[PDB]
Amino acid sequence: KTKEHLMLAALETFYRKGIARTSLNEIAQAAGVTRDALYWHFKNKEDLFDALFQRICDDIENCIAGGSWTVFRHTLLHFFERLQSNDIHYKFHNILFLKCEHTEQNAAVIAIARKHQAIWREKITAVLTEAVENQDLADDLDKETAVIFIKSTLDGLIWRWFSSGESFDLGKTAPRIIGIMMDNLENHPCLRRK
Amino acid sequence: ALKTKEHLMLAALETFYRKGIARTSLNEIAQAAGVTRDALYWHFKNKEDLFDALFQRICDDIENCIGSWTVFRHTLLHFFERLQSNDIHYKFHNILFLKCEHTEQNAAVIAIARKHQAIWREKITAVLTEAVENQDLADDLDKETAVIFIKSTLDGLIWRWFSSGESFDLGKTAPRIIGIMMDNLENHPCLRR
Repeated sequence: KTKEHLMLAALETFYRKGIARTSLNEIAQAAGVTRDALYWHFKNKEDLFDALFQRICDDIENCIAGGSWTVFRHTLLHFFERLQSNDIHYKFHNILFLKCEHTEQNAAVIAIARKHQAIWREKITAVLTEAVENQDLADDLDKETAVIFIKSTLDGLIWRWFSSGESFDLGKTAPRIIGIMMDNLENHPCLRRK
Repeated sequence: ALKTKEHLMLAALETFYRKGIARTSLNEIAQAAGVTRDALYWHFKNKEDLFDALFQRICDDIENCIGSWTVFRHTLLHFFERLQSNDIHYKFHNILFLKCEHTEQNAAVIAIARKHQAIWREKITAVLTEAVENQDLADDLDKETAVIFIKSTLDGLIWRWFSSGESFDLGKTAPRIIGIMMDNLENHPCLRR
């Protein structure tokens, strides 16, 4: 896993300079290896970022591994918890929201982040579908809008926290926001596929 | 005078949109404006000045579009409507959320964005203040958490819309995100003290 030393060098350089302004060179340097050594494991700055994204998901699943709806709750609380206690999770999301501009110069990286978004949307859809089946959520729940509503809510909190310089207690705020979101998903008529 | 400042301002908005704020240079803006470096400097010394003025143009449009709780609802609906129909608003917020990295190289511009967040917090705290007094909201209301709630809700919808490459119908989506948000403010227990 000389890959991890490399992934961390990138994660560390992305955090400091932002993705667009970091080159494989500096990443190789920061990692103390050669360009060819790096290239052998990662052919791009985009693959490194891709690897980080994947590492982040792996962690989330390894942790998730009564009622799937109730476990979704903990998974969400557990996410904001480590978003603040885990360094790799803190830096990665900070980079994603605050240091990854949507310029043509970054299109490749943005395409990568785009497939991962798709991955989470699919995963949220599965949670919703299962919650319905187990009757934790109403049968006429508008799943399409629910997913958008869920991502919107969580992304909003993350953006708000990082963008304000962490000017508010995430440990106390997230639970509240999560409880309101899940209550809305269970009871609010606006989220019904009426 | 005001028309020339407006030409330079929109020229900056255009190049910020095209390649982000960090990469945009005063020369590039000047070239895009067709003016000279000195002429641009005459109205705006730096990028943070163009950006700050861009912020004001936006804050002026929301305000010069004017129960306090009902107006507030209308202000939010209007806001998302023009994020779709108004070119200045579409790009400014797109730049704010997707092309304004928080690096040491943009510290000055972020500083500006931060003073504007502070006022928005202010505007909203006052809206919440009349609401409780006019009984549109409970005395029980946790104003501090409420403001964060309001900002994170709106910011998520915006980021979500821009990030997804506008993959969903903002006109259909925003009225409901706002509707749910307002119901929460009024009735949810987790927003109380």
